[PDB]
Amino acid sequence: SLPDAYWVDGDTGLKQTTKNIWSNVFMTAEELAVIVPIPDALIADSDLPLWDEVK
Amino acid sequence: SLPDAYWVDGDTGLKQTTKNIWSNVFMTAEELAVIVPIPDALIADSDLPLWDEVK
Repeated sequence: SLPDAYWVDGDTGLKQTTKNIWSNVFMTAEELAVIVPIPDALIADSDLPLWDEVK
Repeated sequence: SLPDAYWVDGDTGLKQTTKNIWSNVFMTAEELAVIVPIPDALIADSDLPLWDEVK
């Protein structure tokens, strides 16, 4: 919020009051993940280096 | 106001007379003001310099 101001009615006009306000804002971390399983025989027999190719 | 001039009817016609006017304009000062009240407890408790924030 923001404060006000007001016009005074003459040399002895009664002055007025105001207030300011604040609030909170947030951020939340979340997780994503996956698994890729491979037979150890297929890792050895392949000429393509499958771990470096899936990364 | 502005003065006149007049065409004169021949070599020996009577010349006429004219005059100016002036007046006044005014500007008046007026007041705007406000009050911000805060408890002594909040000025001590809070870590924000709370009078310097509202100015």
